[PDB]
Amino acid sequence: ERDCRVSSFRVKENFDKARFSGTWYAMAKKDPEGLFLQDNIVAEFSVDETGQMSATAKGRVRLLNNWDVCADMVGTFTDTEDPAKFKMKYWGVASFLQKGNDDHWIVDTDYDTYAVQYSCRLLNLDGTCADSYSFVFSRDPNGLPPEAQKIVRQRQEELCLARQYRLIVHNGYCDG
Amino acid sequence: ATVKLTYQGEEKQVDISKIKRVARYGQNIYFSYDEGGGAYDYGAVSEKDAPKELLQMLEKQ
Ligand SMILES: O=C(O)c1ccccc1NC(=O)N1CCC(c2ccccc2C(F)(F)F)CC1
Ligand SMILES: [Zn+2]
Ligand SMILES: [Zn+2]
Ligand SMILES: [Zn+2]
Repeated sequence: ERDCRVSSFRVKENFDKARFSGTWYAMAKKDPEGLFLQDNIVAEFSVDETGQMSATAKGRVRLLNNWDVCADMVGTFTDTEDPAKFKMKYWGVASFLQKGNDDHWIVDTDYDTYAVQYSCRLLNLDGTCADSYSFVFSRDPNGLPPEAQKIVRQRQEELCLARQYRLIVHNGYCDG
Repeated sequence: ATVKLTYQGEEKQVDISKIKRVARYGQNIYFSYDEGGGAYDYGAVSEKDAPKELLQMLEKQ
């Protein structure tokens, strides 16, 4: 928790792409600088015959104070020496035109209840992160059991993001 | 009169006259016919490729 260099962060041991697959609901988020999905954020992870992992991400986007839309993005993950650290190329589909390439770290998960994700986009010279985003994912769209909640809080502190997350809803805006 | 623009991911003939919502978002301009703002009812074009009549509508605010 006191060493805040991105290099010193533990990630998920022996991360298993296949057990991670399926639907993950974002329950809380820590925003990066700039534009970002707002809420109703749902990610679907998949593993193909090759073992290459993929995901879709859907959520609400606020174009104007009076104009909310939904946006879909697809991401393709390139493996690293670390089974939990990926490089994710992503792009919007249909008429969502945002795209990019981010580090994508699975900081921890039990695959059945919760996951903590993390992406440092820009590092300070001293190795701490100057621009990051992070999701708390749950298999349950509405909440986490208290056991999971305790672990998540620990991981947020380890990321030096304690108290920097916002809870985000799932109210059907993009899936009904 | 109309312009070739992508709308809900499909190439459409868009009458810019009838656009009721327009916004700059990142490097792109998003637009919709719909006053009700249906969640997926929108198209988009890059700022650099945007027809001038669309930019005019955007900038008049
Ligand atoms: O990145 C931008 O420039 C941007 C601009 C406007 C609006 C949203 C934006 N970006 C995001 O919201 N996100 C969160 C989702 C993330 C993604 C995409 C596809 C598959 C999985 C994931 C995963 F990382 F969440 F798993 C991509 C970055
Ligand atoms: Zn551990
Ligand atoms: Zn529940
Ligand atoms: Zn739903």
